Amino acid sequence: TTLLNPYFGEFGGMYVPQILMPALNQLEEAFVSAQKDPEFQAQFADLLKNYAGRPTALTKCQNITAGTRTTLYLKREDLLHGGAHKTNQVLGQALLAKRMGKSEIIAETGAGQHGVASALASALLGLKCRIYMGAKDVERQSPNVFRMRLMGAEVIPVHSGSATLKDACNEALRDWSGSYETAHYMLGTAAGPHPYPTIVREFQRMIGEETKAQILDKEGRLPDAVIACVGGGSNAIGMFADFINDTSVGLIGVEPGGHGIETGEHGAPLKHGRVGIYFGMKAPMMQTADGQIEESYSISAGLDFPSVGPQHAYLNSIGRADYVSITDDEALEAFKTLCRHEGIIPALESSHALAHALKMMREQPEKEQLLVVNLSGRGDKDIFTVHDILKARG
Amino acid sequence: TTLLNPYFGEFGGMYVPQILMPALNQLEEAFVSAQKDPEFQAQFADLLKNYAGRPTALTKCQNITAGTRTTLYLKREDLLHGGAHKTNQVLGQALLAKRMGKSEIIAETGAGQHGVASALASALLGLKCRIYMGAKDVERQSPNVFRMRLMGAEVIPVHSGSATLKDACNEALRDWSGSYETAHYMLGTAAGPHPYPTIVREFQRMIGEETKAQILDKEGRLPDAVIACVGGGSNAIGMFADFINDTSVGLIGVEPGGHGIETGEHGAPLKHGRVGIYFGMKAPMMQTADGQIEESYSISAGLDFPSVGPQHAYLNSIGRADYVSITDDEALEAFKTLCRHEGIIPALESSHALAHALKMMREQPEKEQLLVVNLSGRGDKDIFTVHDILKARG
Amino acid sequence: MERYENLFAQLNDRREGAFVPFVTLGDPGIEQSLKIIDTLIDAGADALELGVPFSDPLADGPTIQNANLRAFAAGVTPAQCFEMLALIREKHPTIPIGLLMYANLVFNNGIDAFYARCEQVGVDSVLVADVPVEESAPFRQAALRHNIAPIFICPPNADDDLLRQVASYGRGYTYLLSRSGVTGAENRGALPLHHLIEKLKEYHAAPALQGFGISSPEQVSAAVRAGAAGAISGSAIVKIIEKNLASPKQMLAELRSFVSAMKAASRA
Amino acid sequence: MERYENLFAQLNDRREGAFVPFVTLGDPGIEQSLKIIDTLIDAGADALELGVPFSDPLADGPTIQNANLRAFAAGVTPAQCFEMLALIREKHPTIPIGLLMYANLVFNNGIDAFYARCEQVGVDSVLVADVPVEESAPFRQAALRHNIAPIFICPPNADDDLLRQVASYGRGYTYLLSRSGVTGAENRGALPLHHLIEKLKEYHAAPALQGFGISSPEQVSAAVRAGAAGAISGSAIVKIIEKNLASPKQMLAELRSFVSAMKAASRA
Ligand SMILES: O=C(O)C[C@H](NC(=O)Cc1c[nH]c2ccccc12)C(=O)O
Ligand SMILES: O=C(O)C[C@H](NC(=O)Cc1c[nH]c2ccccc12)C(=O)O
Ligand SMILES: *Cc1c(COP(=O)(O)O)cnc(C)c1O
Ligand SMILES: *Cc1c(COP(=O)(O)O)cnc(C)c1O
Ligand code: NA
Ligand code: NA
Repeated sequence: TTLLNPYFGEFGGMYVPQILMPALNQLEEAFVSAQKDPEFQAQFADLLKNYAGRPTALTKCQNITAGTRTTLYLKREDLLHGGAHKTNQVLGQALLAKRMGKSEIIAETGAGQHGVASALASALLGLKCRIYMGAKDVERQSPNVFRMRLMGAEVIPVHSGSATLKDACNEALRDWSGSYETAHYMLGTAAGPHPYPTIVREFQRMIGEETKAQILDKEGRLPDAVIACVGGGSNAIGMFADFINDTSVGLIGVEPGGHGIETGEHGAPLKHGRVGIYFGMKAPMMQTADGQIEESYSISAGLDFPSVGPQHAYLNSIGRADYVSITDDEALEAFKTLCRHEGIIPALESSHALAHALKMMREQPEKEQLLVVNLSGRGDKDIFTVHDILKARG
Repeated sequence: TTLLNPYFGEFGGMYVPQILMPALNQLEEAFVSAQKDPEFQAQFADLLKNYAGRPTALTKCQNITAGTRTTLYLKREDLLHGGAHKTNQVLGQALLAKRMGKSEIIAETGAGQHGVASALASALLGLKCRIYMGAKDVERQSPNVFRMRLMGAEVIPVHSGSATLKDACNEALRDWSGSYETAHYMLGTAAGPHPYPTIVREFQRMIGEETKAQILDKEGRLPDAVIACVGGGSNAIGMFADFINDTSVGLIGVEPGGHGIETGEHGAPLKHGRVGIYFGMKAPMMQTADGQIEESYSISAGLDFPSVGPQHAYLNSIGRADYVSITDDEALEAFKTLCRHEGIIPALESSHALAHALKMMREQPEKEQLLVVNLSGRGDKDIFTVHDILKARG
Repeated sequence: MERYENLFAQLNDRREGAFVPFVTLGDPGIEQSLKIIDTLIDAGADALELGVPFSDPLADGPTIQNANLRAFAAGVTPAQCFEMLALIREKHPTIPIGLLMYANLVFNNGIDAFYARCEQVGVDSVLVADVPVEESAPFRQAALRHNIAPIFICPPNADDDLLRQVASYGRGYTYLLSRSGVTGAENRGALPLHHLIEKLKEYHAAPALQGFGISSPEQVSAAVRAGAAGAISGSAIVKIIEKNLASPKQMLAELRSFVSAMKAASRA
Repeated sequence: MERYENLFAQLNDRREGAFVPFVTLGDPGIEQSLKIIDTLIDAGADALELGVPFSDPLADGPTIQNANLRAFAAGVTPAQCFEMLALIREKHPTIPIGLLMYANLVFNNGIDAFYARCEQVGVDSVLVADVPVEESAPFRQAALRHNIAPIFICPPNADDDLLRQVASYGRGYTYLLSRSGVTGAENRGALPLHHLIEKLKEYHAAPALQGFGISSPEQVSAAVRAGAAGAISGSAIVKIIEKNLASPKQMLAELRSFVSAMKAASRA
């Protein structure tokens, strides 16, 4: 029994062991209460403005679109404190945890950004934060691991399974199954059991709210389409939410195509996976034919969640949003293009969204279109990866 | 003969070879013209807002000051595009270069940030940018060098002299001596020959203008003191300018004390150097007894300019601003403290300013004081340095 | 069929509790696992709880995490587990056999198809670890259409509404959880369970088997004294496997000794 | 003293131009540098322009950058340069000696003190490379109080006001710059200088010596034909040093040959 619907059509739900249901119901009730509580809202707004740096800029990219009839803006979540959009919702969830009287935070992370975000929010707000991270990811994300530690968080490598993000997701849930009376699980994307897909969208929807006000200010109308990469689905649903009822606005989600869909080495479960039940929800999953969960593959380490938020699978099924994929090489070309032509180094995650907008432009250069790409993060962190690849080439 | 006074008391001037004087006079005239030109001002404001992300937040740090009668705010230049305050003035100088009809940018850099900033502004604004950087600094700033290149700039190592920032400063001037008809020299701090100290202050003064509005909004009065680190002097004069006539506001500049002033291995020429003439200006310099210019030493690579802007030497001489120094270990402790208690990783440059504010607080914990530290940049770039030191300790 | 009902009736006629070991099918390989299972039965197991190896067993502690890893090291798949189950049933016609599953493996290729396969091989119950009662409908319905008892976990603080639902929805036995957290042998349960047990009887729930942290004979006799119908031990059994990988013979002997002692604690 | 005036008078009586080589004092060491300088004089130099090694010679191209580096490698200091200058003057009483300085070295320990030291060792002029006429006042005043000619550079596009100031402020000779950029032997000057030269004479400026890119005898005779009083060659001389570091003897012979040919080009 819940206050809010845990499903988006057939997708979502609360598939957790019975012992965790009270934790979920408590969190849902606290969230509903907080959303009507003007003091909570003012406190969240204050941190987002004076700590995180909201609102973020909406930047027009005329050098990129020159000679075409595309006008492109980038929503600058790369300028948010922490360098990625994840900061919005961890501040919100930290406040929820405090509203419930909890003093401890558990979080999982793959590429490290969610760990950094949850560690910063925890440091600012007086919470004791412990982070689970697959040991293969610890090894390849030494910088982020040290940032988490400088920020006081405990980082716990996970050696089970494939020792990457899904295994850290499992470990966070195991720990919470025993510590929910004192700890809040600060889940890192718009996925997992209700109420997380709903909370994470609502604590990211300022991205699209600001984008709408900003584009009306600058262009006097809504975008023809808003475009965002989809790892687990939070930055994209944050951009899309406020436009869902604006039926003229296309919502395009971009999953990692990796080495190419036909190779099987990709991270696009929404369009190329198979619905399953795992991590507390029913949703499309990367999985073997027998039902074992598998990893997502991308040149971008943060598009690693091997499933996708249930609201995206629902918006896709009713045809309100469209989902496509972009390969490693397309994402790399977009990363290079933005650096050279706009002086902005984008996260390789976000470069997947930009790459799809560039194809929309270049495929049909005389189509008049106003596009916004959610630039979910900055790409300082990707400089070595990009360097070494281009070195393998020249 | 000039339109504006090239001196701040005894300090400043235009000590360049005669062949460069026309370039300086042209730049001064273009700057005076631009400052009265509302279209230039609107164009600069638009880039600072929608490209760079101004205004930046002013963050109160209650966790740090708990239990004392210090209230501390940080001006968040770490949230500016590029991660440091240098972005403000390179956008302004790029517009000046375009106003003068120039298509090329020359810039020097030490730690790399000025190179990155000048490369981004050049990429956005269609200018061909070449950067000089001492070869010792190229070797130790591989990340920044690659960012410059991804942004289209040419990076030219300088092997002469000590192969660090002063030698790159020389090389930029040599090149400009021959190419000023087509290239603008985008100098990286509030120093060098007039009119640069004046232009760079004016293109950074929004930091203090916003800080003043923000602190009046939040506290209803001006700060007791504003505190900023001093490498060459730009972030500090940007913070201090708008408060110079507010006589109750203390202006505290913090130079790098390195291993300690008494060791001689520091970067504090303003208080511990000797006035000399070099890089186009008369100002306090790190120099041998015979007059050879020497390097500044700091744990922070960006506080490397071996002199200091002439306006700072002047504000110090009349006693309107005070200048102090902070050692490597004090800066490191402040870096650790901000990470753990506020979830913000500050540049080690900026950590020198924070460290001095923390001493003001801890030395006299029951003195009532409202302080602003200019957090000139983010410290992602310093994570390895800090790690390796703490590893040398545990 | 009526295997659990028949069992519980028999044990009640002897004033005896059930002792039910758990192992992961195929740990540490298929042939050894079949030998382990026959040894558990010969040593006195009254029923079996059997895990199908799954990639992400988010309700299990390290011991059973590792059982799953060993089984995957041997290439064990769900299809191979179903072949094992068929052979175990062919050898042992009355002992009740319950599977411990994660949802994805049941939903994977159709929930109804999974329960129909269970019925075909002669499985008696299925506990899906990550399906709470709130999500259980299609699972319990398919179970019951195929003569499979759907088993639910009753947490030690379960409220009344939850007790009533667990009573109404489960069949075969009610899994009575000793404590929060995940499977593990080391952490013993600090909760008085007499109340949950009485309330379960009041609501005519399936007989309770206590599980989580059940690692010694005294806990078996205590569960029975508190009114439970028996107890399940898994991590403790799996640790015997883990400790004896290098000597299959000693592994079987130590399993035999442990099961014998646990089952002896359940006798009147 | 009146060394430049005496020189120019003498050369004019012979319808001859001045040929003035530049070297950095102490490159590649003090003893060799003194030998280099005596060789330049014996080979026909009419005056000398001498650089004091400075850490940051921001008006010099690589050739002279490297001369400074070699001199610093030999530990050369300004005090040692002043000892050298004294000895050179003691050997050669009439040849005019000009120093090429950067400002910090002059201002370092007092501008007036620097000019007084120049007068004590018998230096005739000082060109401070990074002091434009706009900043020159304390420099020219101290120079003139100590009987030192302050030398100014006249850029090839100099406007009239600049020409008048260079005429009014300089003494000894006017340094007539061939082109923009920094010192170097390779880049020859593409500017007609006849006009600047005439305007300088009109304003009674000190006689013009053309410098920057002066590397061959034909440029010496061309400067004289354009109306300049002579020419200065530095990078070309310094390259002879750089090329012959391993053979001091061959270094002196090649310097002798080059200076002889350059000076021959200046004769009527
Ligand atoms: O030893 C016990 O007390 C039994 C318990 N295990 C089981 O009952 C089987 C089991 C394996 N995985 C799960 C997940 C949920 C319930 C039961 C199980 C354990 O290992 O703590
Ligand atoms: O060879 C020449 O044309 C002379 C010129 N050099 C000089 O006249 C001496 C010199 C050394 N450094 C400077 C700086 C400014 C003016 C003159 C000099 C050169 O090397 O291009
Ligand atoms: C985490 C991250 C993502 C992917 O996660 P979503 O939940 O799909 O938004 C994308 N971009 C950046 C910069 C990220 O840090
Ligand atoms: C460059 C830099 C400085 C030092 O230069 P100033 O001109 O003294 O401001 C300080 N902080 C940061 C973050 C910098 O990048
Ligand atoms: Na995904
Ligand atoms: Na300095």
